[PDB]
Amino acid sequence: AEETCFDKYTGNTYRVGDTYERPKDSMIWDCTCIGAGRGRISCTIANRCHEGGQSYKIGDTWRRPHETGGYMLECVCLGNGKGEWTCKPI
Amino acid sequence: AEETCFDKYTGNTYRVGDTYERPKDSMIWDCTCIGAGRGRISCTIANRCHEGGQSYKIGDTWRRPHETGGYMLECVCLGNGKGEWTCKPI
Repeated sequence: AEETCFDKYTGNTYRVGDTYERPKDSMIWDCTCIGAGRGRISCTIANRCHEGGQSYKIGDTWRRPHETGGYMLECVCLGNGKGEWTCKPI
Repeated sequence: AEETCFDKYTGNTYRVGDTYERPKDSMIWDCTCIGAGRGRISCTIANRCHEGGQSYKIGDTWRRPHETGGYMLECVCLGNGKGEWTCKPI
């Protein structure tokens, strides 16, 4: 037995030092059972986009051909706690 | 008139280039109306704690006397999209 945290969103009990993914509201948070005597959990959310094997900061842009269309796209990383991006024709 | 975004959480319309705060689920997201031809909004959330005039990364710790109790506290920055921290006596 070790000190634990209980995550009401995954429904699981973790031991202090465990790290895990918490699906919440169509996001994935990256969490750690800290404990701190009180079952305290620390979670971070990604503020970056991952597209086509590249990583982008929020506000970064990139251009690429559409994969079946062949017309150029300009894309921007939005983030929104989901690694969301948007592309449009150029 | 300029191109706009509509934020369903604040209920406001923004013009492209506007930045604002979006209260959502007891958090504050920092948003920008990007537009990108389609009313696209980009939002970031803080993964840091601000306590006693200091800034802390998630997982940072600090010690301080309790402000009315005078006993030592050990604190840790949890984050959780809220700049949340926890303290206990030491």
